[PDB]
Amino acid sequence: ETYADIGGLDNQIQEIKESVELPLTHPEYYEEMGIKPPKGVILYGPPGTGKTLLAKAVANQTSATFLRVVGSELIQKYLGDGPKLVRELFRVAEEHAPSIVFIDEIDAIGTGEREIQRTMLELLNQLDGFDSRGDVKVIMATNRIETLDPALIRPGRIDRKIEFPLPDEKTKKRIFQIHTSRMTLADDVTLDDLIMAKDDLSGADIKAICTEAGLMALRERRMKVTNEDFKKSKENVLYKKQEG
Amino acid sequence: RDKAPVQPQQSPAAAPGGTDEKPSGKERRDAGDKDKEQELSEEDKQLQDELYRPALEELRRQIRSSTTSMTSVPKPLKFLRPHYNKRFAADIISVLAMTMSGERECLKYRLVGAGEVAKEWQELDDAEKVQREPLLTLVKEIVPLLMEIEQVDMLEKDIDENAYAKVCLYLTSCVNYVPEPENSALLRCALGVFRKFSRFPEALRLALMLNDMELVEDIFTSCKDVVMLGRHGVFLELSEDVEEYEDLTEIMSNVQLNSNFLALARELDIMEPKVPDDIYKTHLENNRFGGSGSQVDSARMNLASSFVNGFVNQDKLLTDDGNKWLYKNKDHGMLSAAASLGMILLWDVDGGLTQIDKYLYSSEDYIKSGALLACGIVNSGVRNECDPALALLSDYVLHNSNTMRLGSIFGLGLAYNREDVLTLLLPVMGDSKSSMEVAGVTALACGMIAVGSCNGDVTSTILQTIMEKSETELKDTYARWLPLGLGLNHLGKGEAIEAILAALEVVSEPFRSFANTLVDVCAYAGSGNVLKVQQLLHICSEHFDSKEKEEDKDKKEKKDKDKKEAPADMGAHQGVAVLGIALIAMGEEIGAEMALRTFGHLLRYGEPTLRRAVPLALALISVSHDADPEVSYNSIFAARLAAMLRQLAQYHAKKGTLTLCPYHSDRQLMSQVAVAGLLTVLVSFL
Repeated sequence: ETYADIGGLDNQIQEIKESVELPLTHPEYYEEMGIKPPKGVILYGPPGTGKTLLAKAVANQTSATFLRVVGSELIQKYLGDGPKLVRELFRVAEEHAPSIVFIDEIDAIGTGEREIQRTMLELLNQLDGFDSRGDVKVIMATNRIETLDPALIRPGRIDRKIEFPLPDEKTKKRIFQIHTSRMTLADDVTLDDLIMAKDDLSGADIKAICTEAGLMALRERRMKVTNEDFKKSKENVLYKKQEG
Repeated sequence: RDKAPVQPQQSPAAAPGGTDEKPSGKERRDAGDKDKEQELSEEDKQLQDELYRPALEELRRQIRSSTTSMTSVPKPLKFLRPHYNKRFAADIISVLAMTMSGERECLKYRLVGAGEVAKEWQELDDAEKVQREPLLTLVKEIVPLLMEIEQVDMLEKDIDENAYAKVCLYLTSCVNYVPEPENSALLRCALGVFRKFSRFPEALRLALMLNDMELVEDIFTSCKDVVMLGRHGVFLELSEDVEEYEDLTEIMSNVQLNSNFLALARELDIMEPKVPDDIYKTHLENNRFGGSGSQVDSARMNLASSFVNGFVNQDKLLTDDGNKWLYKNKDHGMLSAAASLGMILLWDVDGGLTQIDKYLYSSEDYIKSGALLACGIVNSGVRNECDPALALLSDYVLHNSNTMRLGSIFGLGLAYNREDVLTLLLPVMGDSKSSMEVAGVTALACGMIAVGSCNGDVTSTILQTIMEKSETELKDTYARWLPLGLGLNHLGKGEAIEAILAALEVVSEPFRSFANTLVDVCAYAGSGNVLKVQQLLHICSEHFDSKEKEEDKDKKEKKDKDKKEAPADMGAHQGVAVLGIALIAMGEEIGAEMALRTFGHLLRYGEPTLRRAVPLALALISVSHDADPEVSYNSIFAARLAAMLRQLAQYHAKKGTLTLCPYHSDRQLMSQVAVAGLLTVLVSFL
């Protein structure tokens, strides 16, 4: 799962590649310009689930320090300490300057409640660079671009924004091609009904049925993918999210 | 099927019942039985019973080998005289004969030390040559020459499988766990099967480990018969040691058959193509000479600038940036800066004379001494600058030819059991000048000359320097750098008796006992000698605070190949120099995340010895993640040694003895700045 493994959006992934791989890397075309917009790009996707967004943010994992603050889950599951956790992540990001701060599944306003507004306004104040400079990049990702309030736009996006097209079975075709690039299975497995089986799904539950397809197919001690065991294991995922 | 009709057939002692019941067991032996052979409790009485007795012995060893037995399995087969690609043959031959002959060769090989084990072992050899399971029956038949006729009996068609796989993992595991007397059989039998086969460079590695003179001639007539050239000349001249390049240059001084074996064997063809290849494909920026050559001051950062300058050989601007740069420097800075023009010109043998001739016979002693050192550094095969410096040699108190003896004996030692310089080095060691670097570059000179000898030597060279070493127990630095050359002459492994002789005569007061543990350091290049590991842990708690540094420092040389075990818990100790032992034990490898993880903790220290020792290994282990630790050094510092050495790392960022000697001799930098004249001439830095 690298930046060159997925297809159909190579321009959209070389835009974030050439955009967030600009600072601290390839310095011959970085210091002569002297712009340095330390804001980073903002990702989104109607499918979301972190699989496509993680497939876009995986470009930084090539050569960099691993650091990903996925969502505000730890902000709401803990006591109302406020922005001091973001200050600790920002000072360890200061001590870890060759990094890229990535945020996935932003569920601050999408999901006490009055503290989310003040920790989001203070999060905006610290993210804008009130007492900082172009040290680390910030990439924001979520399930809907409309979840970001207009407050988080003008001082939260000054670098670049992108648009994610509908899957149209091409992101699903490339994701399924990657999931079938390592396993051994013929073309007897119908693609359309399984990539569009429930309503639509890019990579998450097809990765799940690939995991329980390798395991469930390993239960029969045969590496071949039976035409009835794959859909027989698919009935569990199709039935799970529809019964309750 | 059920055992109701066939189970009571083994109870009677009738001969026909055996001669027809046993073939039925041979027919049903393809799957063994319906169960785990629980008939032993009923057929165990047939042990004392004996026409077709080999079949009864085969069934007995089949069931005893089937349920459990450790010694009684191969006896019915060594007494049976076996007689009379299938599943049955794979079952009773592959695993039952693999483990069977494995425990027979194990019990007989470890018990006594006949022809039965040879016939069974060759029968399993051919049967597994038919079964064609690689490295498994081999890895089982390693420890039981037998291996010679085994490999030359098996290496007929499969070349890259047994050679690449068996020689790769069995070479790594052979140098890791297998002792030396079997590794020599790997080298001779591999010399045979690799001499008869292709892939010469692995046989050249066999010449690196064997250190033989016939292998280079056989690989020169065999590589000459089958004709790239410059590459095998490069790692040919770099792979060869001090012995076989002078023996090679004398046999090729004899015949050479093409003039190209001395053309390549001379230091002109490994260096003449590099200049256009280095200048063309690379383009270095000038901001390092301008910046790193601009923030230098205090007459020590300028020494770091003579280091950056000297170790630059494209651009030659900082080399010829005006004059007075050498005059403003110090005396030892006049030695290092005088040798800088020699370190920047390890090319263009024609122009070396007309470039170094400017500083020759100048008005200053250090300019001409460092100029002769420059003439010794620029080349290693010209040997035409010896006479004007080595000729006179008559000082006897202080005269210039002593520093010219440093540069000329040291540079000639880098250029080189030749007596044409050792006979002149006898009055050098017999002089015993108060200058430490005299016996420094003399002991290191004769040491680097004497590495790679046939089982070393205990002649009047090391005997003379030991008698004259113990003659005067003053200036213990002599008792520190003399064991360097001693241990250099101790090379020649193969269970030589030099360690025992040194253990008999050298054992004295802890200075020559420190020499003894230095002989223990250089005497353990590597083998299966776990006694050195339990002895390492036992002696690791010694009160002497230097044999821990050197003897514990030997860890980076003993286990230098299996780097998975090199990281240890030395950092958790409380010794004053154990963090230096692990810090130097890091080395100069590719610098994985574990190494930089150790440098993250070793970088922050309060004493200037560790803060000065950390940038050398930090920049040698990594040749947007290189200058970041240097920025960390800027955050720690912002003394003189930390700034000069941190700039030395600023430019250092971007089993041959030549790459193992210089730093091991450099382990005594915690002294006067007199050593800094020898600090910049390290030859291990590529």
